[PDB]
Amino acid sequence: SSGRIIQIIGAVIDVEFERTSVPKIYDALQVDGTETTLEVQQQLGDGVVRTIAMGSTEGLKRGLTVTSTNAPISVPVGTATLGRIMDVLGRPIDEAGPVATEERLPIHRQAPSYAEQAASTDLLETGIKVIDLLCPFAKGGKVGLFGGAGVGKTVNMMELINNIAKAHSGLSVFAGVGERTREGNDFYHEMKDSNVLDKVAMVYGQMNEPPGNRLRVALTGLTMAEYFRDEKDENGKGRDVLLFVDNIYRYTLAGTEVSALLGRMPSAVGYQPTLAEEMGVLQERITSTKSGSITSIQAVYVPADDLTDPSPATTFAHLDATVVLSRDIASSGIYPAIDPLDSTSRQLDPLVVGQEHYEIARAVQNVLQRYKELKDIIAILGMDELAEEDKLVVYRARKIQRFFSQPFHVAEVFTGAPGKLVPLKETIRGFKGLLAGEYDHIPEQAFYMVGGIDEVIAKAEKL
Amino acid sequence: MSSGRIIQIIGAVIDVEFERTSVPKIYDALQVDGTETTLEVQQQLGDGVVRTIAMGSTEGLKRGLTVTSTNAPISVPVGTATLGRIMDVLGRPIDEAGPVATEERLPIHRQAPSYA
Amino acid sequence: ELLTLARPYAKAAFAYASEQGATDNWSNALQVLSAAVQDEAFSAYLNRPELTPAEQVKLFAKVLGEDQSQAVSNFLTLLADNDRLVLLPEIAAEYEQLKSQNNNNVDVVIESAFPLTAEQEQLLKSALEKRFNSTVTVSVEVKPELIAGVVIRAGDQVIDDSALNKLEKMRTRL
Amino acid sequence: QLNPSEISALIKQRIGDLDTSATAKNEGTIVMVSDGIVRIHGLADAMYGEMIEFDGGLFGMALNLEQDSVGA
Ligand SMILES: Nc1ncnc2c1ncn2[C@@H]1O[C@H](COP(=O)(O)OP(=O)(O)O)[C@@H](O)[C@H]1O
Ligand SMILES: [Mg+2]
Repeated sequence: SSGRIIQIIGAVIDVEFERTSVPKIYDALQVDGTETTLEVQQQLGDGVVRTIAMGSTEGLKRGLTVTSTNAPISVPVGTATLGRIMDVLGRPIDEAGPVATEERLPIHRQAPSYAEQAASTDLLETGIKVIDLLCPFAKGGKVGLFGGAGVGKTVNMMELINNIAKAHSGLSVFAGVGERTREGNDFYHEMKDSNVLDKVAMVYGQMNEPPGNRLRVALTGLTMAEYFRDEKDENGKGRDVLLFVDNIYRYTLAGTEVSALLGRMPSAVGYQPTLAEEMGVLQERITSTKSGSITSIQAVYVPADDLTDPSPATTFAHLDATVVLSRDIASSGIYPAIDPLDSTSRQLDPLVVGQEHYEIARAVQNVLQRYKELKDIIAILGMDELAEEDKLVVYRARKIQRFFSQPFHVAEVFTGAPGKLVPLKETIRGFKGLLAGEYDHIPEQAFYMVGGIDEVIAKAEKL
Repeated sequence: MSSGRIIQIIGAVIDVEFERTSVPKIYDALQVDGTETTLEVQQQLGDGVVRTIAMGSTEGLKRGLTVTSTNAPISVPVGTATLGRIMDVLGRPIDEAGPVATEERLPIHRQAPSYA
Repeated sequence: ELLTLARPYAKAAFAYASEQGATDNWSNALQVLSAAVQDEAFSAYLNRPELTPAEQVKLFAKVLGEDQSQAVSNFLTLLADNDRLVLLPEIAAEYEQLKSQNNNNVDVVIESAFPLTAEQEQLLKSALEKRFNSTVTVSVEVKPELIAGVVIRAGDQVIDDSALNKLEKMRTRL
Repeated sequence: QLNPSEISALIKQRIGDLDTSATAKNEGTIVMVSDGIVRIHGLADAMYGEMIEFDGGLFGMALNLEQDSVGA
């Protein structure tokens, strides 16, 4: 049969059905007079369910009849979604017409079992000096870009897309979760200005929408990616799939906004008691299985520049390589603002990257750590109280900090200098020399915003 | 009728129940019959109940005590007769020099001057 | 939650009725009041914000007609002051359960796959008397969903011999 | 006899003023007032976030549409 609305508190409607025809936990309901779509969350009993709204709740009465669909949210999948912009419910919003596919898949699904867990370590060279040297990526592993507000997560993500996706032979999915609409338009027109629009599928539930949209939006984005992964063409192999998510933190934030309305006691700070579980259920579907591989890049917001906050502190355990941006480094003019002492990766061990690379990375981190420890004495006392080795370490550490700066291909709008793409061998050779002391006679201003080590010498000679 | 009775006392917070037609406005000042004690209305809890803050000590007050209303906020004496005197919040002389000689009163809760 | 809040009112009502020897009158009055408060229009006219508790009690007296007394009026007045009028049906259910328990009478429901005749019902009634009650109030219910067998429900106790055998065997198979 | 009992109730209580003429779906009655927030009773057709006008010419914004009361 059909039910009727009895409460409307913000984004949390609740409906009363007959005692026999109550819907399941994640069924989808449709308000008769309007286009609002409801998703059941709880089942309060006595023929009452408590749902959330996939749209604006302005102008909804009490007593409007509601009909059920007896099925979860279903989105289209396949090749017909390539080069299309889609919303939460998988309806085209680029005004190119309806999608030409018939396939459907529910957006709520269990994670792959432990038996089907294929983990590989095949290096991936991104052409960024600090990323390659300190926290290498692995084809098929999950990456995260932690950082505050305005330290350059999005620019780094758009750089990694440029260095990989353009040369990538395989599909992709970009899922914006609560971000600037301007950025989505810019990305769409950038892909369409190039000819790689036929290799991406885009899902945009953005920052101007009710929490219902921002909540169940990443699920559609990776529902498409799951189908792209688990697909086989006859006389063909599985297709490598990229997956880019923007501010997965907004996914939990949109769950916090509707927490109290669902009738739950608040957790430690203000978060819902089910933070860890509702993050794990999402994060466990992104892995790569025996058939197909999903390379994932995720920007993760950090509230109030606090890496201890429950959500960023809960996200760390779900990633292979963690790149942590710092506001101090960005305010110091160094771009990218990647913190060399917090960036880690499971791929940085001698048996994967080789002995030489591992030794260079560890030596660089040791030098930076000792400089960080000396930074307090040289403030109260002078630079001249230290021994000669400590002064040499301070100079080398400042040069190292400068040398991690690099002009990106996509950042030339802000500054103007053309971008550079540094191979791994050049980075290793430059840092080996810089640690050996060969470049003690180069002023530290020559290591700033340059590519390989040859540009440093050229700039020093020009000075 | 304006008269009502006390139904609850918790420290300095006193509840009063009026009949459902005569609930007084917020910030009205109530006088307790038989004593000297002024209550200020803070919020209306519905069903004729009103929650008030007492201006003074509440000891010796018991439930079921009749309370009368003034239909206006706390009023204080103003004019040139107030010069050189000491007054409490309710506008009464505490300098032990006789009653205030003026007749003009004003409510202490009024709107701030407008933009114009 | 609702059942929890109805314990003292139901117990007091039953104690008073038993001590006054008028349990039947209270049972009828409570059923009538539960049906009245269950109604939508009457409840809407009852929860009007202008009504004092005396008005609600008088309205209940008018709708109840006869069978009213000072006892029921006082009970309704006490309920109205604490605003517990909405939970009358739970009070009625608790009162009926207590009255049945005091009379050593338990209710049973026999659900089968075919309609039953008199002799089977009498045989089952005699069999259930080994639970040592005064009487069983057998309410038979046909279910074509079942295939064969009878399931009897007495309070929270159920006895099953029907197609649930199939599910029990299925679980053991897998 | 339960439904006949309901009909008997409908007979004894005649119509109940037609429930005060359906209580005029677009009507209400202030119940609670506190710190600039009020609760209204009986706005059956109150749509979420609409302007409610009181008796003095003021206006309000409906925030909560609960089962029996409307916050503002
Ligand atoms: N690689 C870079 N080099 C120099 N300046 C940068 C770089 N990336 C970003 N900036 C600047 O720093 C800010 C980065 O913000 P943006 O990448 O757009 O998103 P987010 O708010 O997630 O940090 C922008 O003002 C950008 O111009
Ligand atoms: Mg940002």
